[PDB]
Amino acid sequence: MGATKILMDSTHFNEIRSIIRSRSVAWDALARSEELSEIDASTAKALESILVKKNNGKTLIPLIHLLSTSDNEDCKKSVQNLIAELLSSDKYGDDTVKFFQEDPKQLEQLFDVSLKGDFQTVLISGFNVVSLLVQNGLHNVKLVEKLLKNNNLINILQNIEQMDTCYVCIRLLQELAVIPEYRDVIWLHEKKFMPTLFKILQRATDSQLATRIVATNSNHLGIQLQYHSLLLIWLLTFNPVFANELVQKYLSDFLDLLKLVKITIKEKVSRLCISIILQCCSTRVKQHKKVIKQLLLLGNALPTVQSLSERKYSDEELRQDISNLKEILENEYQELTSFDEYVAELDSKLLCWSPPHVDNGFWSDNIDEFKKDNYKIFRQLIELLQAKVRNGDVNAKQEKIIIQVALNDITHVVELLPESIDVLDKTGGKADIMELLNHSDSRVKYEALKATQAIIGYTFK
Amino acid sequence: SQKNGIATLLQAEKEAHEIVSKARKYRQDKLKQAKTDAAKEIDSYKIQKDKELKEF
Amino acid sequence: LTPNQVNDELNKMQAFIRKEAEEKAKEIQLKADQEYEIEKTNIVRNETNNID
Amino acid sequence: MALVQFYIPQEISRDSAYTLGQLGLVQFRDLNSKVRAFQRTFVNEIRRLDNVERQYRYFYSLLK
Repeated sequence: MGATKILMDSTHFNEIRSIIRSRSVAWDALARSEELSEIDASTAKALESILVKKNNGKTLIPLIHLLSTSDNEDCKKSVQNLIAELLSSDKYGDDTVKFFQEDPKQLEQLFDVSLKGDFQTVLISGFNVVSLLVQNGLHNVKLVEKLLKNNNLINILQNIEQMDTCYVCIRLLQELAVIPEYRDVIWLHEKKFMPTLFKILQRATDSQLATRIVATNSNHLGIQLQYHSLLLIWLLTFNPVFANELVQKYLSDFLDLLKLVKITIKEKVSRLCISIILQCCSTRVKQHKKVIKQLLLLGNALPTVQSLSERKYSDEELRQDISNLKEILENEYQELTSFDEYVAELDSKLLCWSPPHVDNGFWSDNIDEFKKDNYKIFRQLIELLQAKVRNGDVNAKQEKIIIQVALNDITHVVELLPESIDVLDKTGGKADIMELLNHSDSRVKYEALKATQAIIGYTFK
Repeated sequence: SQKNGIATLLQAEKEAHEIVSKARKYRQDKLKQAKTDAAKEIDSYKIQKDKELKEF
Repeated sequence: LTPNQVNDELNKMQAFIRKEAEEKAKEIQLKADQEYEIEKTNIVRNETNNID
Repeated sequence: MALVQFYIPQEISRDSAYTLGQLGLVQFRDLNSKVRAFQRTFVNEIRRLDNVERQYRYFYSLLK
């Protein structure tokens, strides 16, 4: 069989094997002074001789015996390593793999030896248990849920300042996630691993690719770390509920994906960032209209996507994801009624620019509709711009957002209809605009100058 | 190894495409599997309904 | 330069090209696990509504 | 370790190599444009050139 083929040729895993193999622990002596019996030591020795050359899983049972009975981390790491070496190779230790797999008992026994002494120990064991679970002849959710709840495996995972630790841990979790059933239990323990997964990704964005560090750059080690994190994510997000839940909790961290796509050339990192967003924007996902607004507006998703479309990546699939995501965000905002959007923002008092909220057409259609008591709705808007400046001052975060928007809306309407000029004068908005030129911030004086020039043009040609 | 290796890198580009294409075709098989095992789940749900009909 | 230096450069490169395709290949069939549940679930549901 | 890709016609390959050596070039391996996916001709790269021309138009515009 040769079980799982990952974590055999993997570099961080090889670094961990050197430490274990460097050290030589004599079983014969331990066994003689008692910590184990002669039969367990004879088997362990014979086991080294099979791996290096020539032709058992019959050997499996005394090694399981040794692991449990001894408490000594050095012998147990050497026994566990040898077991790992066989499990993955299909040149050495095909028979070994079968022996676990037939009888679930030696797996539960192998799970025992997990959560013991040194951090290397917990990795090796975790690697062997994870290899049998993903073979489709056995599965147990309880093992995976249980291993998740624990302190020691999550502590190792949390550290990212040792490449080796993180690399193995994210991979164990993720490999298991491929199989649909785990996705549900893995998500329960999310809140522990998930900020850390986000931290590796952010960490990559900030450190320039123009250099080379050996920790995570454009070299093979870094490329895998980013990939693994994103892959673990993508997998959970495939379920329709989970994806809605992901956006609402992790929002800040989530927006950072757009950034990854931009700095990398790596088709592994980028495809997955765009894809994870595409899944959450999907029709299938509950409250997709909300998530789409949030992404486009805050995260600048639409502008970022449009720029991407010109500079596509060689692989086709990457192109498909760029095109499909681009369509939902854009379609969604414009296809809602113009009158609805305008009334909804003014009433709640929360205003922000949006794709059809800045279009000339939006206003053109909506002017007539306003009239009910001489453009009563427009008049309420001028009243809102007036109110904000006087009450609660100006250059407070909230109140400043509204002013620029309110001023954009009033230019378009005024430039469109000459009758609007009376409305500014009656309400007293015309004076408020003159003050706004003087009121700080570039976007504010910019909008005020546009607001003034539209008014002037109809008074005096 | 200059004029052996270039031929080797040339071969890797064709093999690279091929791994990807074989996974893109595996995907396509998965789609048929979905339509096949679903065609089977409906007529096993028919007899589920026929079972509690002959009981009533 | 030398035959050793180009050889080294050779093992790293064909490794990256090949590994990258294998990792992409995984991503395609990770996505095939999602589409398998999704089409199967749609198709079954449409008919089971009619069966009910 | 910054990726360099360099091209010329073959004949002056030897005299090109040389001038490069003395400036600091290591791990010189001749390839073809085919070998990396990225140095193949795509519609994608022609659009970048069109955008680069837009930059050039906006720079004149501003200098004026």
